Amino acid sequence: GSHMGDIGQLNKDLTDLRIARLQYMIANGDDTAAANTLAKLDAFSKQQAYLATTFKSPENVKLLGELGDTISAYKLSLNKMRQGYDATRAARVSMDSSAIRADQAMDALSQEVMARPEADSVRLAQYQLISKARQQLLQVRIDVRGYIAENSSANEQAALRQLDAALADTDNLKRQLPSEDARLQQFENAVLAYRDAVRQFRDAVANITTSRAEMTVQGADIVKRSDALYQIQLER
Amino acid sequence: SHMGDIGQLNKDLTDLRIARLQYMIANGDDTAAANTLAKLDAFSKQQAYLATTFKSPENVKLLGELGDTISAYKLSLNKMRQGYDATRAARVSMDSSAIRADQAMDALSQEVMARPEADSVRLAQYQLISKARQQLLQVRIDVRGYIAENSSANEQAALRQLDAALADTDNLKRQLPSEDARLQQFENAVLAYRDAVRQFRDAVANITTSRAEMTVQGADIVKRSDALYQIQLER
Ligand code: NA
Repeated sequence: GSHMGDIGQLNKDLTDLRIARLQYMIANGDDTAAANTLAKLDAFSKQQAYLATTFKSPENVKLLGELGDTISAYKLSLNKMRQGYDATRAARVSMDSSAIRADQAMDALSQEVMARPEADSVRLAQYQLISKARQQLLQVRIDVRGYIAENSSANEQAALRQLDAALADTDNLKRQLPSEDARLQQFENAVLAYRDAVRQFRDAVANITTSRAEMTVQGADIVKRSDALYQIQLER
Repeated sequence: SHMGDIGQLNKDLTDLRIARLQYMIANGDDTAAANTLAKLDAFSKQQAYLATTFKSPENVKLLGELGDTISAYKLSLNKMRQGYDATRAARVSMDSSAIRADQAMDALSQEVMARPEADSVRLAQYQLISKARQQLLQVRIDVRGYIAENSSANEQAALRQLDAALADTDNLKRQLPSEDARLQQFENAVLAYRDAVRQFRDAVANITTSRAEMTVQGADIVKRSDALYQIQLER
């Protein structure tokens, strides 16, 4: 009954892989957890390969072949999820740096105005406008971070609309303060890059969700075939 | 046939472990909580069923041990659920306190313009009001960073930055002695916000604790279930 035992080891390896992959997502797809998942996958793959050499009956060797095919597909889906998580990380890094660049551009502009020898009433009006723009972008960051924490289409779309509204108002501000165009453009270009990064984060979340949906199917398929190997052995 | 019955038990167990992790991935939302509760009593039911049909004393005791761990698991899962509820409550509280603070700061900056004074003084005042506004906005960004990624580093950075905001809000009253009432209103709201960040932090701790407990319970349940399975196999 040793072969029945071998299948026990395989089915345990499967559960362990499924648990590991969910842990990986819980850990926000971090590199440490990715290592652990890759390990559980290799343990499961190694055991499939091992039994492919030791089982002898044609229907068993074939079922093991089928299991091996799904394991190959699973490795590809898992790779896509990993690329997905890397892309969300890269996007977040890009958002942080683009935001800082934007704020610094407004920071430099505000102190360039506080330095100017023009009328106080003029400086006051200008400072009010600039601060309103800085704070609008900060609220956009709050919305985007809300979306990063909770990836709903509702949070996505709200963030995207509010970001476009800030870009629109930045266009307008350029017309209102033409003397400061050079600076406003620094700002706007950074906000445009920030928007590119938010879109990249959104697209990466989609790829993660797609891969997950794929491994859900593969897991169900692997469970099915491994169950069938088990039943054959039990029948002996 | 009893071997098959344990088969069902072991499958229900896996389905429960899978469901509970899905629950956490779903940010502990009520829909996935419902699904987890459902997998839990499917497994509980199978334990209870088998407790009536298995006859060997050693099997019956194994099923009783399983049942005890199920009872503990339900309590831990309940603690996790309460934690997610608390994180959600704290977030609601953070949002409302932030809005209240911002409105107080709006009313402060707009009964500043209604007062007759020099423009240079008006420019100096708006500079520090805006400085305080943006400071709190940045704190919210830090706190949302923490909500997305619950690290000790993110936690502590947010807490420090929040304490610096409260410190500067005391200083702002020194610089705008005329507006002490309104700044106190602002300060109250930021203190309440801090209370809420701390409440969120404590609830995360409780989720983590219950998670660690269910990890242990799961390994205990797997062990006992495997033992039932081996008895049938050697039979
Ligand atoms: Na009050």
